[PDB]
Amino acid sequence: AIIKQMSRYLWPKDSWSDKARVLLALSLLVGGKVLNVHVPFYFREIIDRLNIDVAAVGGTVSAVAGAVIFAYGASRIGAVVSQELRNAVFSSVAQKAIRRVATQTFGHLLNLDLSFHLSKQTGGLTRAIDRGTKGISYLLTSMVFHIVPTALEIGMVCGILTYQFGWEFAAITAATMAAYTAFTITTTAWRTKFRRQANAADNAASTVAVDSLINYEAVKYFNNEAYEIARYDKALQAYERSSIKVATSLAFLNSGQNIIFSSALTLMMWLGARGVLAGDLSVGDLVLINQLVFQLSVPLNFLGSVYRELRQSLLDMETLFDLQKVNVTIREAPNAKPLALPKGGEIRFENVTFGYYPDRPILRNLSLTIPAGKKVAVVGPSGCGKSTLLRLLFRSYDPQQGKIFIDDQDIKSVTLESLRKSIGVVPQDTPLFNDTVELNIRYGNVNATQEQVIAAAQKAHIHEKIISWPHGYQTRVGERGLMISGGEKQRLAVSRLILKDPPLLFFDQATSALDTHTEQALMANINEVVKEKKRTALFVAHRLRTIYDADLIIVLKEGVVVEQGSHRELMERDGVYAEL
Amino acid sequence: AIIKQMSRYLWPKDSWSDKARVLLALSLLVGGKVLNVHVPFYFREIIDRLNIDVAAVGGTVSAVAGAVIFAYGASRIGAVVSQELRNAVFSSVAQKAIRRVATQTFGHLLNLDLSFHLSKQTGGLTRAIDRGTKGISYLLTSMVFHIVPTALEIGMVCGILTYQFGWEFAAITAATMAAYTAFTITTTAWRTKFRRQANAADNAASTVAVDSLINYEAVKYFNNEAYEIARYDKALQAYERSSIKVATSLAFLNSGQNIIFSSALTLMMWLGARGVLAGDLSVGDLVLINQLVFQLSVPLNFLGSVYRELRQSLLDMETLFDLQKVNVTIREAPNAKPLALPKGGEIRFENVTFGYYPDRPILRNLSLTIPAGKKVAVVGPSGCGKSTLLRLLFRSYDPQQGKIFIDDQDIKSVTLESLRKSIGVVPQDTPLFNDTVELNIRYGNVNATQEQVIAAAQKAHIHEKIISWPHGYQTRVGERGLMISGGEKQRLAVSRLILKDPPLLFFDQATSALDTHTEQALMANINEVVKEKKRTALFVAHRLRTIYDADLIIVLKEGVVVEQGSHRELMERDGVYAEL
Repeated sequence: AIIKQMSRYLWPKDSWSDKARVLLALSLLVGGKVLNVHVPFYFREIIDRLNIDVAAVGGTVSAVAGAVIFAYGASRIGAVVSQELRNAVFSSVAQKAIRRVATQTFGHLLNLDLSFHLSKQTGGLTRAIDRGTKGISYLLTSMVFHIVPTALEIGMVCGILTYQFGWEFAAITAATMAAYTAFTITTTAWRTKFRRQANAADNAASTVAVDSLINYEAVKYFNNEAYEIARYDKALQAYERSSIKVATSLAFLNSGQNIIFSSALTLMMWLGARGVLAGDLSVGDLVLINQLVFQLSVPLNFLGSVYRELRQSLLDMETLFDLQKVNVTIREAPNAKPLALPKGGEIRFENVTFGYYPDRPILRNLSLTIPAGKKVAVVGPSGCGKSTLLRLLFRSYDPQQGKIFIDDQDIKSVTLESLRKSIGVVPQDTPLFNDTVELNIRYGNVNATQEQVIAAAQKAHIHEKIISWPHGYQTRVGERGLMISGGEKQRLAVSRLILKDPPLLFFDQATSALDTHTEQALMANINEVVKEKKRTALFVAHRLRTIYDADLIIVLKEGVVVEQGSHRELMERDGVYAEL
Repeated sequence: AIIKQMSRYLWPKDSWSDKARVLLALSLLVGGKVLNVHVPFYFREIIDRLNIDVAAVGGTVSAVAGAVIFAYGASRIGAVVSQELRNAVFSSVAQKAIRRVATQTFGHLLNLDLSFHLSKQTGGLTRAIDRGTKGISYLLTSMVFHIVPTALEIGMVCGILTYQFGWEFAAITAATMAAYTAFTITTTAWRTKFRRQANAADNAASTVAVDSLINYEAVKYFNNEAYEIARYDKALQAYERSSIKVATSLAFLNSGQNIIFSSALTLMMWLGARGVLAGDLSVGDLVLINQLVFQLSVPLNFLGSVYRELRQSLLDMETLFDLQKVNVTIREAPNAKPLALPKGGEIRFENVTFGYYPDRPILRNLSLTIPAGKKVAVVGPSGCGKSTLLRLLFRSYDPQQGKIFIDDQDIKSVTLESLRKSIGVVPQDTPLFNDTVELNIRYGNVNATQEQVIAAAQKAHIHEKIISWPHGYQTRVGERGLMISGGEKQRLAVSRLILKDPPLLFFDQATSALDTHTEQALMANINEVVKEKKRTALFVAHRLRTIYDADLIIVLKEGVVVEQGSHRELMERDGVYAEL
C-alpha cells in the first residue's frame, strides 16, 4: 500500500554509504542469479566438448574441456557466495533502516502528551514498536532474500529457454512455477488447521497428566489409578490421531511439490528429445534444460510462510507508522521566549478550570498567588483536587479555562522546554530505572560528574546509606536490584532535585510514606535545602501537621481557594493530629 | 547407551500390526533410496540413447528413449513419495511407541508412594514425562527420517561409484561428506555463540525502550528525552553490531557448504573427463556422477541441529527411564487377603511410632482403640500430631514401630487395594479436577450413573446449589471454572463419600472452613449420613466444640493417648469456646 513506499523510499535511501550498500546488495543479487543460470550452461559445454570422436581428435582435459570444467565450479561457488553476501549486506541495510525507524518512533513517543501515555498499556507501545520493526525486517528481508531473486530467476530462465529452445519451454517453466506456488500456498494454509488441532490435543494430554499428578491424594483415596491412566491413554490416543493428520498432510505437501517439478522435468526432456532427434539440440542441451528448471526448484522453501507472514507484517508495520501520526495536543506557541527565571518566581493561577473527563471538572475557577521565593503549601482532603496543581504548572495539561502566569507571563507563551527546565519536582511515587544508584542520582543532571553526585547525596543525606550498601555507589537498584524503603527513594528524589538546581520547586505528596519519623527527617532535609537560596517551593501534602511550618498555607475545598494563613489559625479545621 | 536398546528393542517391536508398520517404514526407506540412485542412472540412459548419429538411425522418441524418459520421472516421483510415506508411517510408529512409554510411566508414577510425590515439584514429574517423550520422538525421528537414510545413501552412492567408475570417485564422495559434516557441525556450534549475543543485545534494546516508557513522567520532568533516545540508539547499535555477526556467520556457513560440494563436483568431472577422453566412460556418465553426488547434497539440512539435540534428547530420555526405576517402599505382603470388611470395623493402634524426618517422631508409642461402628473423634492442638492418623491407617506410610489392626488383622497383611477400598475420607483441602461438577461428584464411584450422582448430592444437600448454577450439573468448576466457597467444596467431598459407600469413614479436618454456621450445617449433614448404617466414623478436628457429640472422644498430647470420655468432662481442658 502506501506503507510500502513510505518505508522503501525513505529509510534505505538516505546517505551515500547506505545507498552504496543497497546498490551492493542489488548488484550481488543480479550477479548471483547470472552465475546461477551460467552453471547449467557450462555443464552443457562440458557435455558437448567431450562429446567428440574421442579416439580420433581429443587428447587431454585442460585442452579439451578444462576451462569450462573450472568455470562450472566457479559459477557454482560464486552463485552461492553472491547469495550469501547479498544476504549479509542487506541484513545490514535493513538493520540500519530499522534502527532509524525505531529510534525516530521512540523519540516521537517521548514527546507525546501525558494524556496519551496514561491511556495506553505499559508494554502496548513497546510491543507495537517491536512488532513493527520485526514486520519491517520481515518485509525487507523476504523481498530481497527470497521474492525478488526468485521472480528474477524465473524471468532469466524463461528468457533463456525462449531464446535458445522455444516459447513452449518457457511456458512449461512458467506454468510449473505458478502451479507449484498455488499448490504450496493452498496446502500450507490447510495444514495449519491440522497443526493447531495437534497442539490442542497435545495440551489436553498434558493437562490430564498434570491434573492427575496434582490431585494425587484424591487419585489414590478413591482408587482411581486405572481410571486416570485410562483418561491419559485416551487423551494420548486423541493426540496421535491428530499427529497422523499433521504427518500425512506434510507427506502430501512434499509429495505434491516434487510431483509438480518431476512432471515438468519429464515433459521438458520429452520435448528436448523431440528436438535432439530433429537435429536442433544436442545432448548437452537436455542437461541445460534439466538443470535450469531444477535450479528454480531450489530457493522455493519460503513459499509456505510468505502469504501469512507478509500479510501479518503489514499489519504489524501499519501500527508502527500509526504511532508517528498521533499529533501532540500541547503545542508550543510560535516565537516563544525563555524568560522569567532571573525574575523572582511567582505563580499566579487566574480563574483556572481543569479536570479529567472534561464534563467532570476538578478545579473550579481557581485563582491563587504563590509569592516569589517563599515556602507555600496547599492543604486539603485526599482527592480534593490538589494533585493536578503540578500537571498544570508543568504544562503537561492545558487549563480548559483560565491562565497560569509565572512572573506575569503566561505559561502557554514561553518555550515548553524552558518551563520544564525551570520546574523541579519530587514525585509521590519515585520511579526507579533498573540501573545503578549512582545513575539514579545522576538522572537529575546527566552531565554532572561523580563528585557532584556525591555532594548532592551529601546534602540529601544519602551517602551513609549508599556506603552501607555492599557494592557502594554502583549498587544495582530497581525492579531487579536491592529494594530500598520509601524514605531512601524519597531521599533519592530529593537528591535528584538537588542536582538539577531548579528555580521553582514542587514536593507533591512526598509524605506518602507510612512512618512519621522518616517523613519528619525528610521534612527537615527539604527544609534546609529549600532554605536560603530563594527557591519558590510549593508543597502538596495531605497532612497539614507535617507542613504547618510553610510560610503561606492555602487550603483547597474542591477547586476553590478558601482561606490563606498560618499554623494555629488553620488547625481550627478537621483532620487534626489529635487522633495521631 | 543402554537407553538406545532399552527403547529400540521394546516399544517399536511389540505386536504384529506395529511390526508390520516398522517393516513398511524400512521397506519404504530402502525403496526410496534405490529409486533415488536410479534417477541419475536413467538420466544417463537418456543422454546416452539420444547420443546417436541422429540423421542416420534415430527416428522418434518413444522408440529411441521414451521408456527411460518415463522411468526418470517415475523414479524421481517415487523417490520422494517413498520418503514422505516412510515419514508418515514411522511418525505413526514412533507416536504409538511413545504413547506406550508415556502411559506406562504415568501408571508407574501413580503407584509410587506419597513420600515420593510430596518431595517433588508439581510440574517436575509432568515435564519430565513431556521432555522424555519429546526426546524419544526426536531420537526415533532423527534416526529414520534423517540419519539412517543419509548414511544408507552415502553407502549406495559410494558403492555405485566404485562399481562403475573406480574407488577414487567413492573416496572423493566419502571425503566430501565427511568434510561437509565436520564443517557443518563445527560452524553451527560456533554460530550459536553469535545468536545468543544477538538475543542478549536485542533484549537490552527492548528493556531500555520499555524502561523509558514506564518511567515516562520521570523522563519528562528531568528533560531527558534526548538522553533516553541516545540510550535507545546505542542499545540498538549494539544490537545491529551483533546481528551483523549472526548474518555474516550464516553467510560463511552456507558459502562453505556449497564450496565443499562444488569442489567435489568439479574434481569429479575433471576425473570423469579424464575417463571420457580415455574411452572408458561416456558423456552420460558425467551426468550420472554429477547427479549422484548432488543428490547426496540434498537431504543434509538436519546436520546443524543433530549434534546438540540428540545429545539433549538422551539426557531428556534418561530421566524418563529413571522415573521407571524408582521402587515403591509400600510393599504389598505376599499372599494377601481381602478381609475384615463384613466384620465390625475396629481400629487398634498398638504402640505405633511415626514421624516425618525419622529422627523427629510425631507419634510416640501411641495405642488406641476405635470400636466397631461407633462415632469416635480425636482432639488436640493444631500440629499436635493428629493429621497423620489418616496417613497411617490408609497405609500411605508405614509405622516405623508398632502395628495397626483393622478387626484384629494387621494392615500390612491385607491387600493394599482392599484396605484403600475400605477407607473413605473427607480431606481438609478438597481438590478440584478442572472438569464438571457432575464428574467431581462421580469421582467417588466412576461407575455410578447420573441418578446415583443426583441421590448422593441430595443426601449431602448439594442439588439446590448445582441447580442454582447456570449450566446445571455440567457447571464447569475448578481452577478454570466457577469458583465455589469452602462449604460447597466440603459438601462435594461428603457427596463423594456418599457415593463411594465405604465401611470406614474419616473426616480429617473438614472443619477448616472459617464460618461457624456453615461448618455447623456440615456437621449436621455428616451426622445423619454417618448415623444408622454402622459406619465406623473417625473425625480429626481442631475444635472439640464442633465434635463434642462424638460417641467416644480421645485426646492427644503429642503422640500419646491421654484420656477418653465425653463432652463436659473434656471441656475441663483449655481451648474453650468462651472466647468464641
